[PDB]
Amino acid sequence: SKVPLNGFKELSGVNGVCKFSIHRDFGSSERLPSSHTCFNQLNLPPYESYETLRGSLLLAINEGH
Amino acid sequence: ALKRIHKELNDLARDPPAQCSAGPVGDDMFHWQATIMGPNDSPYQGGVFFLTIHFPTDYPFKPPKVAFTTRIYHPNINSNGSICLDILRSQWSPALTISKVLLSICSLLCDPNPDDPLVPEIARIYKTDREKYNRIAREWTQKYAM
Amino acid sequence: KTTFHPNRTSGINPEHLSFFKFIGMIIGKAIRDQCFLDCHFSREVYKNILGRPVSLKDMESLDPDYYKSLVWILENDITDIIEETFSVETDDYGEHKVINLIEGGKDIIVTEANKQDYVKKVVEYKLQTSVKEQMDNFLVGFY
Amino acid sequence: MQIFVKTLTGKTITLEVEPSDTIENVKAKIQDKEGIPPDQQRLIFAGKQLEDGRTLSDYNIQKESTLHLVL
Amino acid sequence: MQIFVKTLTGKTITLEVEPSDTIENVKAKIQDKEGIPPDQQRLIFAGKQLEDGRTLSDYNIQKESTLHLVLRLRGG
Repeated sequence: SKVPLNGFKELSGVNGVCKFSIHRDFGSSERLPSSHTCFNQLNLPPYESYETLRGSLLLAINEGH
Repeated sequence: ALKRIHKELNDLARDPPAQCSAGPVGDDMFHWQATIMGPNDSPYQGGVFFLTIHFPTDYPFKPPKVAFTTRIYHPNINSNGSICLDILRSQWSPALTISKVLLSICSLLCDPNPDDPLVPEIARIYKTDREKYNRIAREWTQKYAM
Repeated sequence: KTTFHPNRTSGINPEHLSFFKFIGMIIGKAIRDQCFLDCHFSREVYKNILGRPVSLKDMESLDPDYYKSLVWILENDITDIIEETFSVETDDYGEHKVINLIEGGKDIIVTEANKQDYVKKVVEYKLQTSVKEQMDNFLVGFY
Repeated sequence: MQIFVKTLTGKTITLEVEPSDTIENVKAKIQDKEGIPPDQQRLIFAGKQLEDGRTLSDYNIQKESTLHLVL
Repeated sequence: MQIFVKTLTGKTITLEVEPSDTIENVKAKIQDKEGIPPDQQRLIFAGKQLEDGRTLSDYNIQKESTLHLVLRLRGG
């Protein structure tokens, strides 16, 4: 939950510096967005509506904890 | 910790359960190079892939770092060579050994895991476009496995 | 990377105790001044400044995976897999050194009959003894 | 440990102190040994004046450290 | 020949030195890259502090040698 000292340009992963990356996912739109913390990777489905995307992201982040 | 690494090297050179050949390089026991043969009944068959392993100084208390030096076409393997593997990330235990992780890598190559992909494009291609996945994997193996 | 813990090798600079005390007073002033600091400290520092004893739970924050291996050694099995002894090997700026957790720690071999004390000594040395003087200066500066 | 205090022309005196001891305690010990009040004592180490509110470890003062007393 | 200088956790840098040059030359060459003045840089090797007057030959320095860099804690 801590941003890098310098900022988001200092994002680091297992292999070293790695900036936040968002990758399209063609799976079923009902699929909850997935993430890989080892590379700050976020696989996101192309939600048609902003409300649906917000709900899915909220569900993902809340279920993470 | 060097004794554990020596034991693992002796075991690998004695009876390596996995279809692979790995050993230290540059006179350093903490840096290793490994070769994984292409499993049969798969487009990777007939191809050998090269991997680089870095052993943490706290081994076996810390998982080894594994990267795919050889370019491969796999949903769960990054193009740059990064890998996703639970046993090396959160499930690592001191009881685990280099041979065990090599066997796990060989299996993952045998059965991909589209459910947790590092490249959604390849995952979708494999799931719904098996012919394209097989063809592209064969081409990549021919180009960068031999 | 965001959070830091005091460095064992701070002894290279003779003035490190005074600088730790200065860090303590500046942190105290920041708390008084209500100026938030993006810096973070390992759980050991917070527990010690609050006076609570430090245990493997603090070790979890510093070395999550390594703490997992330690707890697995202690409880999840009977270990007896590594020939580690009651000593710690370190590389201080190219100089290889060995520090004995207990008297004669180098020779005594770690076993299931002495793992419970081995892990306790390891964590105590890592968190408290290795930083005793520096953390005491930090605490007196803060208070 | 012990430290030594030397004047410009006088002899050298020995004071048993600890890192937590403040320079005020050092001046008090100097007064007890010689009678000079703290206000009349100026302490220098490594060419730097020593303040009352700080301690020995602050200025990197260790065992057998030599200080200069100026009145 | 070439030598390597590394910080506690930062990157590593390479200098082009020779045995005869004093540690002053090494500190100056470090300065051109990072900018730390020589008076502030503390250079260590094999766990023993170095000195400006001596040189690489005095410290039996050789090829592909790694030194450790620290920033001075001025006392006052």
